[PDB]
Amino acid sequence: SQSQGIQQLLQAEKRAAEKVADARKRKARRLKQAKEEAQMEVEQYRREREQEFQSKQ
Amino acid sequence: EKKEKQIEQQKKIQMSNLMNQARLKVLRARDDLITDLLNEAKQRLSKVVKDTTRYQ
Repeated sequence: SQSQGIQQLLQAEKRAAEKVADARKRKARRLKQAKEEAQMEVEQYRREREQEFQSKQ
Repeated sequence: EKKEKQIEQQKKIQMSNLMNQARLKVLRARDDLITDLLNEAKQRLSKVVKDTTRYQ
């Protein structure tokens, strides 16, 4: 059963490797999402400031 | 700020034109007062020449 205990541990290692690689992929995804959301926020900010400007004029 | 306040500066520009023209308006009114006085003086001299001995 030595070979099997080893294989089971290797499977655990494999999963660990997968879990962090997938986390890094998510990180990349989250960063792109951050940029798009940021721009969307910028657009809302812009609309508000546009309104303030027109109000002031 | 540059541009909405640029419009604000145009309004300041607007205030400059209003104040400068207002100054001319009151100055012109004062010049009419002088002109009207001179015209009245001419009428009073007309009254003088209507005399005989004083005009002679």
